[PDB]
Amino acid sequence: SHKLAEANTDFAFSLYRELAKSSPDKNIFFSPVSISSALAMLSLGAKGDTHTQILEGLGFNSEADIHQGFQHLLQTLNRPKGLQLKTANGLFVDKSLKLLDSFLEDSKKLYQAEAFSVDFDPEEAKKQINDWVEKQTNGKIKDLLKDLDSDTVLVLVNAIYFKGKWKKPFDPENTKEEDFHVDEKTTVKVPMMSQKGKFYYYHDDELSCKVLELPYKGNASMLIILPDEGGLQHLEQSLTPETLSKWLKSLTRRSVELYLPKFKIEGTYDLKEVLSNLGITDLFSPGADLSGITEEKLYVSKAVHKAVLEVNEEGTEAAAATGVEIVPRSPPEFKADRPFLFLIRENKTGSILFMGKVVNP
Repeated sequence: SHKLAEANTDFAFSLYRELAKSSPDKNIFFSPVSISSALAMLSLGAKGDTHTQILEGLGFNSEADIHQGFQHLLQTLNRPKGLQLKTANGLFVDKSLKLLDSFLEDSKKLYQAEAFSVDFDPEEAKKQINDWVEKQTNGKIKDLLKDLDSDTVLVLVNAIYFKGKWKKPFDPENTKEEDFHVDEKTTVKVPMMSQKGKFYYYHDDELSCKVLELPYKGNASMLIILPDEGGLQHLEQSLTPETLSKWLKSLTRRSVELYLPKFKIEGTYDLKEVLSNLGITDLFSPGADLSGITEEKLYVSKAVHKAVLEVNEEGTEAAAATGVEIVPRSPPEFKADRPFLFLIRENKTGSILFMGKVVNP
């Protein structure tokens, strides 16, 4: 479990850096465990360099056998206490495509994959897929698939949903609107929540940032990391599993006056591009070896990740979906200002469920 967590966290931060690079002055929000799960499931059916690249890109040794670890992780994530947390894997299969029985069986057993034959009418298939994603995300990820092409014969989706109440909720009567001057012409009124209390906290002098843990009731926490002004690049380039471990071991209980915006953010990413920079290339080319999925020629021509979050006085609600063979869109994100980073972590496994950068202050 610990080794899997290390790999998945290395992936979270490596992916975060690629996202930050490709979307420079922008809010970032994503579920690294969602993406890891989808790719690990896909890897059941990959061979050769296609397979090696996926494993290494995910943070594993090329000869690692990861699937029982993922099975255990996903089973554990799906058994929360005191909060809502669920993740699901779906396979949507055109009736003209024969999947290997081994892939169906392995994905069902190890990834709890739900497999469906979709309709030949692409509008009906789009509704089937989107309705499944809405079901897995309590309606928070809507219209994931916008395009659907009749030649697409396999869609693979991982979804995740989280809703937690703060252990120490904010009193809404202490929330106060502050004028946030986004640019020289634009002012945004931000509701700023506040509370005084004793929280696990650390000032990281080396990375020039403040680290605060906000626990949920039940088995998760949010870790908030506020870089000093001008310290963001150095912080981002220093994010590693070891840094996270350092932070967690270094937190001590301190009296603090906490100001946190009430906010909502979304991220939508073209994953094909991002994953290529982590070395996952063959998967996205006609030469891909996905012969463990089907005998038919298959490769991944498009992939999306979509994630949404709401933080308020009561707690946090977040959801995400990773769609293999779904076209990404590029909606507006973050005009731009000083930011903070955050992680939503599950307690038992240490899994990074979600990570963000909010050009909030």
